[PDB]
Amino acid sequence: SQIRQNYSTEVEAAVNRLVNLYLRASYTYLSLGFYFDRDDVALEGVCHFFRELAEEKREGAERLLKMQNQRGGRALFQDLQKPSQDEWGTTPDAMKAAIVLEKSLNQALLDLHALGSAQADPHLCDFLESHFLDEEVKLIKKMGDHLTNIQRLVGSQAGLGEYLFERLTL
Amino acid sequence: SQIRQNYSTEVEAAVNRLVNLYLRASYTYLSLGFYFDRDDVALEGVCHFFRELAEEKREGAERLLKMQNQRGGRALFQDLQKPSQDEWGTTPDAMKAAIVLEKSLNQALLDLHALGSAQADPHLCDFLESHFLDEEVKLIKKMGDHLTNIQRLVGSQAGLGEYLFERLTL
Amino acid sequence: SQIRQNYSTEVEAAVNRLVNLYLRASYTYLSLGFYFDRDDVALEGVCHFFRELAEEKREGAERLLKMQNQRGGRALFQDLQKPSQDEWGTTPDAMKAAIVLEKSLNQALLDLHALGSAQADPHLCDFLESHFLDEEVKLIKKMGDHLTNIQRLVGSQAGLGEYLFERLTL
Amino acid sequence: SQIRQNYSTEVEAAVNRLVNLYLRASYTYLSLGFYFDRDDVALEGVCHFFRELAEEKREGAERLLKMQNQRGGRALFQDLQKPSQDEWGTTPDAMKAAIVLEKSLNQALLDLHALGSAQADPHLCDFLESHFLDEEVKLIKKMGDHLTNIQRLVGSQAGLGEYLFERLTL
Repeated sequence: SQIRQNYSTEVEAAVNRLVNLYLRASYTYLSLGFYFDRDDVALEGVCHFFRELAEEKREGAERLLKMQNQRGGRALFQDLQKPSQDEWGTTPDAMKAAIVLEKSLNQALLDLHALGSAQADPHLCDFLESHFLDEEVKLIKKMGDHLTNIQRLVGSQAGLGEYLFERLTL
Repeated sequence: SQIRQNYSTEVEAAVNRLVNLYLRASYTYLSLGFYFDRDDVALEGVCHFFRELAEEKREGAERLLKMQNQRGGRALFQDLQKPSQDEWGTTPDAMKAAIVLEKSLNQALLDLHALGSAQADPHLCDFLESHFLDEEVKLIKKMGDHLTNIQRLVGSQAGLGEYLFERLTL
Repeated sequence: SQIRQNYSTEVEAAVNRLVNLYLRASYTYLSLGFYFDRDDVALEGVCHFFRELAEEKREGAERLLKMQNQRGGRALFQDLQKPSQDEWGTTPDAMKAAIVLEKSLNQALLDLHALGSAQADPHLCDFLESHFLDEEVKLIKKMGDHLTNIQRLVGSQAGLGEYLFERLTL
Repeated sequence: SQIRQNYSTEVEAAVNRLVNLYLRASYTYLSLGFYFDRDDVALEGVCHFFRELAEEKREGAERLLKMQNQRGGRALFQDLQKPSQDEWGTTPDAMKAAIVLEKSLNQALLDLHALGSAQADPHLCDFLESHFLDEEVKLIKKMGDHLTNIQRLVGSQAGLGEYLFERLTL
């Protein structure tokens, strides 16, 4: 309360939820990464792609937690739900799941921004714009590009297509 | 449609128009630059000033086109109207025309921002602020400074004033 | 008129037309480049190839404009017609369109050279030979090579062929 | 006669005349340069400009003489006529005289090229194009630029205009 200024309880709570969403996405990417590292899947390029995203999402959560404290809010942690799947199929299946996941994070950021706008919290709005919004847009475009390329390949010859993509793109 | 999210058809269309405006300004500056390179005009400093702006405006158009694709919109190109004049008069005449042109681009950016705000598109709003708005303000101030200096000189002795400005300022 | 010497009004006008043709080719390549940058097309190698040609054609137009002024002629700008297509199909379709475009520029250069010869303007003839003719021949050969390679690939397996070409040649 | 091949006696003679024209232009520029070095004229920038041209024209004559021997022709030297004037007036007067002189050299080059074309001597034609034609065009444009600038200055205030041009342009 000593430093808190123009920071609504509604934004404070939403921020805590967003932290949980980012940590859950990070957990999800950790599962995806290790699945492609399995000897009966063995696509190193995909394993690395997803393991790098797990780190990025974790870093996003830490940035939000730092902001929470900077504004005088209080971080509250909740249980982290296990990933939705235990096995992730093939490369196209995995990339599709990732795009859906990212679109859900992006929507949560947009909703939080709308809330900040309604509450008249310009610091929050700038923070999201400067560290999250552009990052999400660029990432989603990249995934879209990948999906297109994977689909053009696995339409031709599945096994061969997955290998070429992992070797030449990732 | 695979990556498109929170990107209205109204903004998509406005973006395409803005691209056309930037390319037309670039074409205009190309004409201005080469006019001052004429043997019967011969003011190298002015030629370079305008040719550098032609490049800047072209780069602005390319940045908008990249953004269009990043958001999942589709670029549509239209004819580019020739510059409004074939001959540009003297330095003060040319600088006045340039300021008018820039103010028109600035207004188009402001209108697009207002549209993005009404549509609740925070990525668009940040993109304009971060890459266009400040750039325009700084450029317009510079042109204003130039105009003031050129006018103080050509009020004294026209031919002599134009030469001194080109030699000592540009 | 002070510096103008042995520079016919017929060549002066033809030069202005050629400038318009080069700027239109540049505009065309800009459209081609951004089309391959679309998330539902996504062939970075092709995007870069065409975007590099847009720059080359623009530079050709600027070289002609500089020459115009050096000879004492006057540059006159016209509207730039939008590219002939909004969507460019697949890699082979795009490369075919590009070859047709280049052959048309090459013919315009040849016609201008013939005009210069008829007018007895050796400076013009050398200028074209030294900066345009060899450049066009080398470029057209390269495109021919590409077409042959793309066709040998997409005859086998289309999607797979386009990906391999973009990854291994471009 | 041992090495001579496809080298007409008409071109051989014309080459000898051209050598005389270049040496005479060099002599003319030497006079112009030293005139501006006079204590009662004293414009160092102009002195240097003309003295540099005297060297360039001399080098042009030596290049022609080397070519003459390379083709198996025989150099024949004639008297060199003194410059047309002993005193050169002011900067604008001198620059005007120089432009007239250059246009006369350029015409002689064009006439020689026409002769080479009629004689079907492609080596001569390339030699002129590669070492003289573009050089003349660029130089004449520069002089045109200077004249324009000098005239805009001396229209304002003569003495002051000549000084500024010499200080800021040359």
